[PDB]
Amino acid sequence: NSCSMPLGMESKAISDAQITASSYFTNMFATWSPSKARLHLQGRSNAWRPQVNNPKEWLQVDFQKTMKVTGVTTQGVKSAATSMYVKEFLISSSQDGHQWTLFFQNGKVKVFQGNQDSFTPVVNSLDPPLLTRYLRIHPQSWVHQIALRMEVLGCEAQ
Repeated sequence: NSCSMPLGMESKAISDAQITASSYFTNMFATWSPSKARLHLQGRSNAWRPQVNNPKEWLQVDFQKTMKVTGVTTQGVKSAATSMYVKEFLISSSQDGHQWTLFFQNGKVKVFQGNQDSFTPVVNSLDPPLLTRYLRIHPQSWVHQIALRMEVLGCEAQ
């Protein structure tokens, strides 16, 4: 129970450089960049959104070391009056950036059940816990548009 602390998305101990994505939506007034994918961030473009909405987009955190990951927390966003949130997602991970592993639950790729609105954070436990350096989230279903603010829960790999 001693390995459930936020690893730094909300606090910015995970720096902007550490968060990347397949793509992200940007125009003259908005940058829905990967580094906006931070739990409870407020503002005009306060979430990651991919450039196009499709099930092959992804958001990635690089912890810059191997960490013990025991949960992921996700949250949608509101763009003015429009609610946008991910309902279902997959996770993949890597210790070196070369070899990736899809997150399985007892022999089957786990489909995580995510958000049901644009504001409530949903915590998804990872059992078994992940010892990883890169963590990728793969949205599979969503309401209106893909949008993510997140936190990673865990501890150092000691």
